Amino acid sequence: AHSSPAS
Amino acid sequence: AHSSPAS
Amino acid sequence: GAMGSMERASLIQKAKLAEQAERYEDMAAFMKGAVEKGEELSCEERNLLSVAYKNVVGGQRAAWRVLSSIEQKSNEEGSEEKGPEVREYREKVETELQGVCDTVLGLLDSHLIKEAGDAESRVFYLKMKGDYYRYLAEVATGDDKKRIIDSARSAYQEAMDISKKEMPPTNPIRLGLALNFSVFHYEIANSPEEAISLAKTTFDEAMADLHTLSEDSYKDSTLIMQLLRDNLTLWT
Amino acid sequence: GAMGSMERASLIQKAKLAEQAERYEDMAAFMKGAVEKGEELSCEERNLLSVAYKNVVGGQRAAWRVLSSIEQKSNEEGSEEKGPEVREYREKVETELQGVCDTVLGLLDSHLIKEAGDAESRVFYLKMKGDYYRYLAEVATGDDKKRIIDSARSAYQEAMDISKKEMPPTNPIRLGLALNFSVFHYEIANSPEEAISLAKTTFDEAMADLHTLSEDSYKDSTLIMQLLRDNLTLWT
Ligand SMILES: [Ca+2]
Ligand SMILES: [Ca+2]
Ligand SMILES: [Cl-]
Ligand SMILES: [Cl-]
Ligand SMILES: [Cl-]
Ligand SMILES: [Cl-]
Ligand code: NA
Ligand code: NA
Ligand code: NA
Ligand code: NA
Ligand code: NA
Ligand code: NA
Repeated sequence: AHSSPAS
Repeated sequence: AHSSPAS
Repeated sequence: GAMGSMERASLIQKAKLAEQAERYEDMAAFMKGAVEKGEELSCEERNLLSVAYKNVVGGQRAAWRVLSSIEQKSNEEGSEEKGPEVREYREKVETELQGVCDTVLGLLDSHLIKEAGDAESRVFYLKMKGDYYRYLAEVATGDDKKRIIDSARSAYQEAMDISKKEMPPTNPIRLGLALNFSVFHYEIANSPEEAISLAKTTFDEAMADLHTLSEDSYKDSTLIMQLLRDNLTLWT
Repeated sequence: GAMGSMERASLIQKAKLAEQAERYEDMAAFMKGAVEKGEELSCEERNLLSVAYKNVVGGQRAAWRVLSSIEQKSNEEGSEEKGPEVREYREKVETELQGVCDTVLGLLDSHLIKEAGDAESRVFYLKMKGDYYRYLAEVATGDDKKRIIDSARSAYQEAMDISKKEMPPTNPIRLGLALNFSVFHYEIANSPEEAISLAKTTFDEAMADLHTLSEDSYKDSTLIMQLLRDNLTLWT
């Protein structure tokens, strides 16, 4: 699963 | 320039 | 305390150079040094902190997964005994990973979270706390596995409660928090239905708020929404 | 000497695990430990040594180039003064890179080269000596720049003399040596015509010997020949 990128 | 890869 | 003699502004400047050079261990050390100066972090500085340790732990997690897969294959039937080396080296990587996670959690506890009063900072740090307990949970197996999982859940839940009260549904921090809490449910908490419900509700509520955004904010929000959709496509 | 308590075979096993996990700093430390056991290295072990430090220094070289480019842009006309930070951090990376190069050269000098009697091992280590003096030369600027360059040239030349006497023109070590000596001429020694002549003669002499090879050896030799052609295409 994908988790959040840094912005 | 390209230099040698490791084998 | 090797960064104690360097100015805060110089540490931030060098963190940005390290990022350009893809030197993320350096970047993390610079940003740890900046945090330890004791002043609150700006939005940009919080991002730098997150980028640095995301990339450090990201490399460790990927290595740990390679080694764990080798270790598991070594313990099947018909597998030759190769000695303790695979286990030892997996443990070495695992211990270094736990040490990075502990370092981040220590910065959050001393004293980033307690000084964060604005919703954007408080949610950012509580999400980070959940994330790094989640990384600890990925490798946990013993008596504290359950308490590590509950520590992640508790941090994510406090962040969710604040974000829902204080942030619009399209806010990229709120979106990335929900994305990660959904992954926590699916991969850590054995709750795939909770993961799917959270991802779908988050996506739908952001969709209905996109009309309020500028083009630049729209681009930021839809980027994270696409990751939610990608996960739903993987999970359903 | 942190690897002094680990068995040689365990160090080699763990170097191979580190390679699979893309943990090249670990891999280099394991292979340094294996070298320091004092026994000669096999062909496979020499390759592991080379892979580990190639990737460590490769990351440092790429970072140094990013930082040097920023530093040079900071010293143009119309550039704002940003303080000493760029220079300082470039120096930090440069010093770490020099330390890795010094470590490799120290292993070769104590005592890999002196114990290497076979052409394949002696040429491999002398090429490595040239390579790591070449990396030092890429960042050198002061009183010792000329002696570093001459140290690289001398190592490469002794390796060439042996390889031409003792190895067929298609041997991949001989080919990679000539490739790298040609890059040395072009990028370090300000001798582009020597670089081009060497690459073309090396390529032509290998071409005329391919008919002697098995399919697997043919694949190994033509891989390095294509890099020679790629450089000639870049340089002419
Ligand atoms: Ca505050
Ligand atoms: Ca010997
Ligand atoms: Cl180990
Ligand atoms: Cl759950
Ligand atoms: Cl520095
Ligand atoms: Cl020359
Ligand atoms: Na200060
Ligand atoms: Na073993
Ligand atoms: Na608000
Ligand atoms: Na032994
Ligand atoms: Na400055
Ligand atoms: Na021979």
